[PDB]
Amino acid sequence: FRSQTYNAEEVEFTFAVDNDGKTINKIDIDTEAYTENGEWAIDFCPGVIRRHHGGATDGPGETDVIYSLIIRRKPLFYVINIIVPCVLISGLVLLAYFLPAQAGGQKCTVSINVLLAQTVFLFLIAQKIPETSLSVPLLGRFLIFVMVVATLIVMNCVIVLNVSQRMGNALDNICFWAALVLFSVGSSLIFLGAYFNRVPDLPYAPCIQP
Amino acid sequence: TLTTNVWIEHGWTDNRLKWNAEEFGNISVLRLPPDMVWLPEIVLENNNDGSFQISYSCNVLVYHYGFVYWLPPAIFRSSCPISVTYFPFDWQNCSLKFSSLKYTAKEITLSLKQDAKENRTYPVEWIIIDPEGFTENGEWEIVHRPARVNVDPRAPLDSPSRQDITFYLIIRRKPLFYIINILVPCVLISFMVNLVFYLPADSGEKTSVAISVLLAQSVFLLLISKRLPATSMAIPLIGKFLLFGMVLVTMVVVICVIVLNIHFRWNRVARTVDRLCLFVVTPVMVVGTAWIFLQGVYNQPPPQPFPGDPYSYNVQDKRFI
Amino acid sequence: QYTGHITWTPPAIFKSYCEIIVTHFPFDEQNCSMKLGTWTYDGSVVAINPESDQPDLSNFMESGEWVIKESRGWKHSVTYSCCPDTPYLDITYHFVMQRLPLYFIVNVIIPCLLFSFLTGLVFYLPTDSGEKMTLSISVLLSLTVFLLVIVELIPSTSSAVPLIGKYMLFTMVFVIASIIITVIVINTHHR
Amino acid sequence: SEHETRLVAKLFKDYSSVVRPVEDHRQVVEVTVGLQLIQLINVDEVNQIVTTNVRLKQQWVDYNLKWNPDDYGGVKKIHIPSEKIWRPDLVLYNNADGDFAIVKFTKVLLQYTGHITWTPPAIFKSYCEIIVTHFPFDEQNCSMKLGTWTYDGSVVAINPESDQPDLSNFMESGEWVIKESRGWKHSVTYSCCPDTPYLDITYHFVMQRLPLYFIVNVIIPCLLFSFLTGLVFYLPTDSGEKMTLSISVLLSLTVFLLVIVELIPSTSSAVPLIGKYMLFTMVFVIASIIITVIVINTHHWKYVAMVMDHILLGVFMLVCIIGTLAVFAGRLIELN
Amino acid sequence: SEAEGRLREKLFSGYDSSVRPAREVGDRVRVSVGLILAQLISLNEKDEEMSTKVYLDLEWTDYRLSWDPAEHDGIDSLRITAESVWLPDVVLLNNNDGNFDVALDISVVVSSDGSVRWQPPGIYRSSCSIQVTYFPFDWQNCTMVFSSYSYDSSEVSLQTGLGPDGQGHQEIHIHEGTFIENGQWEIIHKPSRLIQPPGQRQEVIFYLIIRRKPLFYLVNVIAPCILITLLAIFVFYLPPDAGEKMGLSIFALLTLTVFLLLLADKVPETSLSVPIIIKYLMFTMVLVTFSVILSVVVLNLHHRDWQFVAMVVDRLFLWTFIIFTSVGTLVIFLDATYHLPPPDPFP
Ligand SMILES: *[C@@H]1O[C@H](CO)[C@@H](O[C@@H]2O[C@H](CO)[C@@H](O[C@@H]3O[C@H](CO[C@H]4O[C@H](CO)[C@@H](O)[C@H](O[C@H]5O[C@H](CO)[C@@H](O)[C@H](O)[C@@H]5O)[C@@H]4O)[C@@H](O)[C@H](O[C@H]4O[C@H](CO)[C@@H](O)[C@H](O)[C@@H]4O)[C@@H]3O)[C@H](O)[C@H]2NC(C)=O)[C@H](O)[C@H]1NC(C)=O
Ligand SMILES: *[C@@H]1O[C@H](CO)[C@@H](O[C@@H]2O[C@H](CO)[C@@H](O[C@@H]3O[C@H](CO)[C@@H](O)[C@H](O)[C@@H]3O)[C@H](O)[C@H]2NC(C)=O)[C@H](O)[C@H]1NC(C)=O
Ligand SMILES: *[C@@H]1O[C@H](CO)[C@@H](O)[C@H](O)[C@H]1NC(C)=O
Repeated sequence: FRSQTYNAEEVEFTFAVDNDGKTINKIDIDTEAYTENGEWAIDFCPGVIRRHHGGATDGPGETDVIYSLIIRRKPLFYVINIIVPCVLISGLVLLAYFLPAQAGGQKCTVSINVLLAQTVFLFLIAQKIPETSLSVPLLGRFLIFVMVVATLIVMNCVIVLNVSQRMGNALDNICFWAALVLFSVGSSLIFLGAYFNRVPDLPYAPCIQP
Repeated sequence: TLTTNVWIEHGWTDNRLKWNAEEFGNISVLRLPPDMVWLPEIVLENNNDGSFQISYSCNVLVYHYGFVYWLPPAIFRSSCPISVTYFPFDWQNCSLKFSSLKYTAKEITLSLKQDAKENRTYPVEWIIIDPEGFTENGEWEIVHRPARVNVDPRAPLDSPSRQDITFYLIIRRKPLFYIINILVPCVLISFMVNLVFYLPADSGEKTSVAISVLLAQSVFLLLISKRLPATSMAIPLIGKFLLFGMVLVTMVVVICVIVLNIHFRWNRVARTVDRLCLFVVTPVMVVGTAWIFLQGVYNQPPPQPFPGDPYSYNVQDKRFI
Repeated sequence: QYTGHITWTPPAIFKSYCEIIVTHFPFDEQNCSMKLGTWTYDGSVVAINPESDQPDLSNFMESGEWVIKESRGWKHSVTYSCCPDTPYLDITYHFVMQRLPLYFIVNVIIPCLLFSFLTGLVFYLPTDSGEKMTLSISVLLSLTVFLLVIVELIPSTSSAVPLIGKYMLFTMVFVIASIIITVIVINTHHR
Repeated sequence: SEHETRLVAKLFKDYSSVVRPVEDHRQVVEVTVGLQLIQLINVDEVNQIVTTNVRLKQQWVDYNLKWNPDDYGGVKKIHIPSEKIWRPDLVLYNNADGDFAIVKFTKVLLQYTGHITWTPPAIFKSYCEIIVTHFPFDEQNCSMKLGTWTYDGSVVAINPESDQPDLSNFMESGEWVIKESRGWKHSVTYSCCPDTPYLDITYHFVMQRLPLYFIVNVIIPCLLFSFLTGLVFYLPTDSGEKMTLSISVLLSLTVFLLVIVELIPSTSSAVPLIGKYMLFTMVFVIASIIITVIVINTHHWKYVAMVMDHILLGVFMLVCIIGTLAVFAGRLIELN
Repeated sequence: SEAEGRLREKLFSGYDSSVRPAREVGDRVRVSVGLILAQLISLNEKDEEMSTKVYLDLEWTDYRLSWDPAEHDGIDSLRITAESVWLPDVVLLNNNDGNFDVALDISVVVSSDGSVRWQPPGIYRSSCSIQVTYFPFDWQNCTMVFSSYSYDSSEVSLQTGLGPDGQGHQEIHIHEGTFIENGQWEIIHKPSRLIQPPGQRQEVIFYLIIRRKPLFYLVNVIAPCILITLLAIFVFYLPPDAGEKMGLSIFALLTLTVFLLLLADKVPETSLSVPIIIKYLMFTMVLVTFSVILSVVVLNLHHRDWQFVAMVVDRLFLWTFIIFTSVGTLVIFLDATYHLPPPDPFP
């Protein structure tokens, strides 16, 4: 917030003072009527008054009030409708190894059809995520990792079938364990970053009192 | 809806605004707010959204001999009824129709601007376009751009609907995007069904392939039906091709089912029916595909903008008085 | 100010027309311009002078998809055959913006690469597996489904074929040829 | 016309629209407020916004706008532009993202007694908490808190015209039925000011969804996929198509999930009941795939695998029916 | 224009555009309302909203605006900006977006006897109840309700405008060589009526009865569903040994689901009734589900003389499914075809 017309030597801001005499240096929200948003929650809302000079030679002073809404996503919708389906779909890939390595076996069939389902999920996710390139989302990284791993399982099953149709069970077992360990560790590492990078503890008072 | 950025060059004479320049320090031109002078109040009649008037009220230039010149820029969204028949190789006959609602044909007369060469005047019967500054649209090319003053003899002379000036944009679609992203994939996937007959019956995938191609055609039909209006007066050429292709894919599914029902009863009979139906359906597919697509490929706007009028309405064809 | 000096700093939202070049998409650089001038006054009654050689980027909020590589304003004066004496003046600002390609690398390039890889792998798969045809058909279907994303992300401009669009068409043709060749090989093995 | 021209000229020669239309500044202007609901335009569960078409009738007496009818040929009422007179500044306190106040300044009917009736139209985008848990069979209590923004109850008192909103001109909504409606006036007190009350009128409407559409377009396909899920255990292993069937049913459910997301609200406040049912069906298909893989591995013991198939077919079909009933029958009974 | 300027200055001396032109206190201003349809812009079944571009044709007498032309240089009519005269606040009552007023206040024409004629353009989005039941073969009956927002029937009296012959041409006017025809809707009946109140206001209601041209939905939806149904039929002719019966049937279901995703972008969202095309989609999905179930039954018989029993059961299922499919589709198509726009706008 700033005055459009007047510089800092003409109009100056101060925060209002509550009936206790304490300055309300933050966004004010009334607990008894405020309805939370269906997607986001408000954690902190500090206000600061800033002063600078617009003229590089210390010309006329400028001033503004900046309020920092720290808001947090509610992930439940994405967990239920996106994350859990994608995780279980990607878990279905591992069952390709248990399937027989002989005619009638559908190892590659299952793997590629699961990848096609993951591609439909790719469409669904691409509908939601913004197109900015400053960073790659956790969900996008997980999706890409899943698709890569699925292609690797397809390659491994093709190799197993080529060897069988010329060790099949041993290769199937070792590749199954390798893929399971790799998938579990990769998914855990991808998701865990959101735990450490959750909304930090901050010196500000909470925006909504208990 | 056609959205265009245009500059509408008005000119008229107002003898109340004459002056001798030498009496006023050789001022030969004056710039005035349009709210000060009388205006002919011309509007885009066939607009689509209720924006009848010009967007930016810039100054009028009044010259000492009484000529009032105005060049208001405007963004217009006109109603252009689409013809989908040969899509994507289609061309559209859009127009902008300008008239006055405040004044009828008895109070103001609409006419086209006259230019001059070798002291011979000729009317400007076309849309002006900068030959070097004009950035072409990414999907449409302007083929003709005539202008006509229209007068309706059956309308009352004291009604505003009697006279108007219509500028026509005959525009051609650039098909390369749709060829690359739609036409070639769809045609190749459709032709893939011709290999369904060739695949051995023991493979156990012929119906799978055929139905998967039907699914792909369904996806393309979804996309195209999203991209085109649901006009019922005609079927788009790509739509006709998709319908014909889906019909043939259904028929190939039927034939494959018959062949497999024979095979598992006979194997030589099944193979012979496969090959015969291949040699029947594949050339029929090719001929139908060519008959469809060539009808659009040779689709072009006529060489004259108005059929039955030999005039070209073109810059090199200056119709001197 | 008492000297008669007026400073006016109106905000505006400009939607300028820019000739987008799509050939190198997504790694493209766009030179986009803003031609400003007095509409009705000519250079003999109002002269406009650029404040500085460059636009002021001090308050520029950084964009999430384009980086401004450079910017520059040039004043131009043009002469016309009506009028030997009166110039017409404009100031054309321009900005060279470079796209950040990472989003399109993630969401478009990698799926196409994976589909190409699968279309390659389908040839190491034995004929006796019977998965060949199912594999190639599934890859074709997945590519067709992803085409519904591609046509949304790729610009529909027919001015030129985008490089990513050329790669998409290459992948499509490669899958089609792989299917045809798989059919040929299957028929050969059953001979 | 001549009489009415004279009357309007004489009424507004020295009228001030700034100050309240009382004779004595200690008097309270009493405004009667009536809400007529013409059409319930939209309910947005995602953004929690209710869009309604209303007429907001306001009635009050302006002390300075009296006249004697016999002075003006028997003119007993006139219509005047509402911009000329003082008006109460009713504001929609829970405005979401529309206009806070009236913006269509229609004509005011003025009677010789000074009684003014104003009936401006408005579109209200009110904010209300949406409870999506039972969706689509849910009902919403959504309200419109109206009050004077800058006048307190000691200078302008607002009174509801009737204890219920006017629904005589209400157009029937195609997706929501107004179960009931009611207007309550409230008078809050604050610790600054024992004397001056602050007044509002909160209208509220309890509206119920008509779920049929979501039954046909969402629930029925999901039910069909759930029913087709267990059918794989009836399919013999010798066919080899068990995996093909299960995987292709999974794929069709995944494609229909796009339609579901396009149709159902993407709210994160709670999972809608149809969202529960969709996730249940997805998990059920995935489990059926796992069980099919286990049965195939067992068969490659044949009699054991067949008996397992016969048991699991019944188990899965019973789980399907039980889940469908536990989802929908309870809420149907509540509606019954 | 000396005479026009002087006459114009004369007429508006002491005029008040806010006061209606009733000479006596009990007098009513008669207003003729006519409508010219320039373009039926669209009909939206999701919003239940019809968008039209129209010219109103409002006529009334303002006694204050009469003059003797022989005195004022023979000027027999005058064109005046509409803001400067009294206008009836005729508005579209049943508008859907809160836009009551005309799009542009063009000038009125005043005759020397005081007849004022005003033909303002309007873009309107009226609400229109949609007969979803027979979509896409449906016809709709949309209304535009024009009335004064302020004045009672004791102050302004509405009536339908006459035709060029002076007949009671109570219709929407449509010039053949000017009307912008709509690619999906055909105008059939276009009457108008004056509605008397049961403090009360009259209304003029103009009716557009419009028929949907069904060719697009026939080509893009109905024919694909017929083809899918035929494939679901021929599923039963594929022998069990082919090993593609599940593949074929479930991929048919998937294609049907894709066409459902297609149609869901088009159908009305209201739940007052089920579209006949939606009924057809649900019926086809049920048919595909039954084809899957019966194919699984046949396969369960085959894998157990059991092959001959399975083949006979497959033949029986083929014929029974043929019968059920034909009955259902025939009933659906007959019901969709026999629904037709009525010969009378007020049956
Ligand atoms: C793009 O789209 C535009 C439309 O916006 C197309 O323009 C149209 O082109 C066609 C063909 O060139 C035009 O048809 C001709 O139009 C003239 C108009 O003359 C006018 O003035 C006459 C008096 O001088 C008057 O008689 C005319 O009235 C005619 O039409 C009415 C309506 O049916 C009829 O009642 C009358 O009796 C007249 O026939 C009209 O006001 C007209 O004179 C031409 O008629 C001759 O030719 C036809 C044969 O086509 C014949 O039947 C007639 O007897 C007569 O010999 C003819 O109709 C049309 O008017 C144009 N519309 C415009 C400009 O708005 C344009 O062609 C498109 N370009 C493309 C597709 O490239
Ligand atoms: C299109 O819809 C309008 C309403 O939106 C229909 O108008 C209605 O028509 C019916 C039948 O003519 C009218 O009923 C009449 O009632 C009187 C009084 O009881 C009776 O004397 C008549 O015999 C008749 O039954 C009804 O009042 C009228 N409503 C309105 C508002 O005009 C119109 O008929 C519909 N058109 C079609 C083709 O269905
Ligand atoms: C106008 O132009 C003429 C010719 O150039 C010149 O003599 C004269 O001084 C100018 N000034 C005025 C005021 O006329």
